Amino acid sequence: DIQMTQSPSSLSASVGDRVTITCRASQSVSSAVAWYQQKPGKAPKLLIYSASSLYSGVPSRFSGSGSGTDFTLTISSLQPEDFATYYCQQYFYWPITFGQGTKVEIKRTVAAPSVFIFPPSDEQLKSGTASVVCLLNNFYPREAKVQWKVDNALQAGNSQESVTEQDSKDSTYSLSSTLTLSKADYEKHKVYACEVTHQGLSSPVTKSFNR
Amino acid sequence: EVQLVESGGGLVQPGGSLRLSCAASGFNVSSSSIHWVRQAPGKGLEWVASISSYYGYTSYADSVKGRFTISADTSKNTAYLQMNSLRAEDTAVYYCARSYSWSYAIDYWGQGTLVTVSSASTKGPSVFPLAPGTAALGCLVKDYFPEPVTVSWNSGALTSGVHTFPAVLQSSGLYSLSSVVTVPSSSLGTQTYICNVNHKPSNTKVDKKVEP
Amino acid sequence: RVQFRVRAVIDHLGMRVFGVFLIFLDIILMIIDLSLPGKSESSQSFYDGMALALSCYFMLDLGLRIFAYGPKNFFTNPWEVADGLIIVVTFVVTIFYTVLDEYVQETGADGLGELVVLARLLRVVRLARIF
Ligand SMILES: CCCCCCCCCCCC[N+](C)(C)[O-]
Ligand SMILES: [Cl-]
Ligand SMILES: [Mg+2]
Repeated sequence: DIQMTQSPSSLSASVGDRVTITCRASQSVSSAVAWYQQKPGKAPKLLIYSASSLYSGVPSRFSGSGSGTDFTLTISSLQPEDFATYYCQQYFYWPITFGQGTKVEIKRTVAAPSVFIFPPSDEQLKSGTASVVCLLNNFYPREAKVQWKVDNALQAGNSQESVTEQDSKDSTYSLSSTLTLSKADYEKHKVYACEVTHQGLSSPVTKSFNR
Repeated sequence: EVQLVESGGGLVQPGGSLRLSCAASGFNVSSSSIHWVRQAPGKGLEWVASISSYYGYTSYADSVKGRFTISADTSKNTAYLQMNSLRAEDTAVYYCARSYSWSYAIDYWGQGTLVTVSSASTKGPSVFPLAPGTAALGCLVKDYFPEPVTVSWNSGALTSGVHTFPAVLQSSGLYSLSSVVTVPSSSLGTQTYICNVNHKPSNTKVDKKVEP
Repeated sequence: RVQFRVRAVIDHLGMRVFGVFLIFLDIILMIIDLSLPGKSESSQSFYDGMALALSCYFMLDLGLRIFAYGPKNFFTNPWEVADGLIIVVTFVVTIFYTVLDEYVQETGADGLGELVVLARLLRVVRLARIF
């Protein structure tokens, strides 16, 4: 069957930049290629069909080209709302195939997180387990290190992170880290701290509490 | 106007069956092509099946040949996908989509429907407060299956500053996630903040007043 | 009318049927084309070639049934303008399938697969047109 080999699998460019995304078809599919954009947890929308026809209502910054079996989506003045994943498809032969996707991230200016920490509620502790949550709010770039410290003891293996998808207006990320303990262990100790490392902080920040 | 409304999704045991449904408005199934395309959580788009009633023409992906059947009731302007012998690899958001006919680009997709294939069983979630210039507060939504939950704040009245996080699969086998919002510090004590968790797979609706 | 003489008499004996047998040929060549699995680029070119040629022919035959009869008298009978329009559509599809690709993005047309099937059907309707 037909493969659509698409690259890069992800890229990061600034507002105003011209990005190029490529899709090679394993054999001629003529001009039956289409490009779709999909924002996170949404249905794809169509941008281009027949390789290079702009679909009605789509901003003309988006264009398509054919060269033999090489297809190119060009976004020629990247806007911050263009954060999405872009999929090429061929629909000439069957089955219909898609490329693995390009995940476009918008490069913006450095911004340090704001850091919050939250102790476990009474509610939860009255059930045998204690979750402590460290929040990093609205920052860029996405690289960030969170370490948990219990009474200066560096905590490994017992926390989990989740990052939001990149904002579509101001291009930032938020992140949570959850330390999870048994009521028993949470009672054994006093000082609960998360240290956050990031490029917009000139040295790591700690938020802590006691109890 | 063109709309495609999928329903029929949800949780189902391996070996089991489901029947997705797609309701069309703004064009006619009977002369158009309807497709079902799916997306395994975290992955790409896999085409699954198509029908162009006008030609008595349907078609299937190999991963699905034999187990799934696509069809249209041209008088309800609706399409269906019958899914039998579900396996775990079939877990996905299943999108209904249309094109003018079978050799024309797909030009519109529904928001899709979540099919989860698993032996494991619906558990609704526990909900805890993350109690608190600018101040941060939130809800920890914890120990639930399957995805997904639906947090809003003050019955969706509050949206600005709100971040709900991707659920995280705990090693237990259940999900938890948090939802946080940032608000002015002056408003704690005067303004009331509630988070409306909602887990349709369990008919669970929980509301936590969070406060200092 | 100065040339309409020598042409309109050349379009008989034996172009009457050769042209028709050439239509049968065309459909046959297509059925073989569609029946042979997995033919190479080179075999494909070869069969695409024969399809185009046979189409170029039908195209000339029609810049003669117009040069020879004259724009207005052929064109009066719109019945023949169907069979003429038909020729032209298929020639356009074939020229693109066999040679002018991969310039077709430039046409901005979509529905390429059904265009093709159409033009294949049209070749048959050509005999159907013939009483
Ligand atoms: C309006 C002009 C468009 C007519 C084009 C007809 C479709 C051309 C199909 C080309 C298929 C070529 N190939 C090598 C993939 O088989
Ligand atoms: Cl634009
Ligand atoms: Mg956001």
